[PDB]
Amino acid sequence: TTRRDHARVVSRSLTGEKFTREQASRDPDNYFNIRMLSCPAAEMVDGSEVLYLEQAFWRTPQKPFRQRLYMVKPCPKELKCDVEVSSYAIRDAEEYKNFCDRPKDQRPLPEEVIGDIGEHLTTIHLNCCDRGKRCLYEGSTSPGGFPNSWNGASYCTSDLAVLKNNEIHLWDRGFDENRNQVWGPKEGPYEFKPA
Amino acid sequence: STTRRDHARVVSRSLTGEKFTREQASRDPDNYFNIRMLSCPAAEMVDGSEVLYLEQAFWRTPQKPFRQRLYMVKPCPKELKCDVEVSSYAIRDAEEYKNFCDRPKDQRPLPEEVIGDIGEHLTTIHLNCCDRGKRCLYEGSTSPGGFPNSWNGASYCTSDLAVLKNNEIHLWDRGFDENRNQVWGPKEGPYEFKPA
Repeated sequence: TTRRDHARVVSRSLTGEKFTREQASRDPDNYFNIRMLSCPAAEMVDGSEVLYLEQAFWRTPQKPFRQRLYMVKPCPKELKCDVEVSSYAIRDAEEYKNFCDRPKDQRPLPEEVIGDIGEHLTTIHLNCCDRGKRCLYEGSTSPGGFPNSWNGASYCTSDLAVLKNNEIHLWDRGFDENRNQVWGPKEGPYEFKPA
Repeated sequence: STTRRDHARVVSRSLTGEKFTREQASRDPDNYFNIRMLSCPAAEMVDGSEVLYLEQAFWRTPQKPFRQRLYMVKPCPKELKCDVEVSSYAIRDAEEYKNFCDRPKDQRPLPEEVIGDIGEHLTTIHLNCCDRGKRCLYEGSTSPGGFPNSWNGASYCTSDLAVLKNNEIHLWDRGFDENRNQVWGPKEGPYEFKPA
């Protein structure tokens, strides 16, 4: 097991169809039932896999409220992490709506997916969890950045936990210039489990 | 002989009070949730502006508002060619003002600190009197191009506000990315707030 083995498990864990329905019925005050549908979209020459990931309210699965292109690749050996997960905005999101259930001929091809990658939103450095912990891999967006690199604008924070049987715990939060949470769940991560 | 200040006080009175989208959510649960809106006068300014505190909460968690605003309702300046000007502002420390409208005036931030705790100017809407036979009393949008916003990958935000009779409020807040994909807010239409 090296970092590309880890990345392949992380990449497989992130794809598929998932629901937060167990968490939604457990705690309806704080969590909704969200459907996550993820599929591989392109392979980089470096070996990095580009996955399409989208999230929708369970009652409107063809109207996703979040659409992303994820890049999962093994961490460089000089970087002290196992797997790197990066999410990107999509230049036009509507050509990509429900990308996972449309045949390859009538959806963006691997040729175009590299060009449709928009602004970089998150980078998460995952590490193998300790012995006995429930997770397989866990990590967050870096608590710190380069000095004077924050432009004073909105910033998002993302925590990611990969568990057994392709269970994904995702906590995407957004903040304003005065550090007040504005979007994303307040209590904790959404727990996505295979249908 | 009804002035612009008259229309602003009409708009102000219809914005205050406790409101819910529960009929719209019961009608269309696929696309709309039951959201509680509680608004009350926050401060009255010397130029004649009315400052309202307005929060929005998921009906299951009314004590955890997901959106807290300070709304300024005033008549449009004479050069602008509109009836009422409504502008929304972020709040300095949102948790300071958490559920501000049920706390009595002694134990909530005073009008002086309220205008002092005003944050970044988010939206500005120019409402106009609707014609007879229309369902609104006042309606307006953010002028094209919207206003800057940075949430979820957005680059700007739009807001549509319609004041209906008997303090019914239609509010549509949306965020769009740089390439004009909607990135937050409802996609199908405005939230319909009816008084409790």
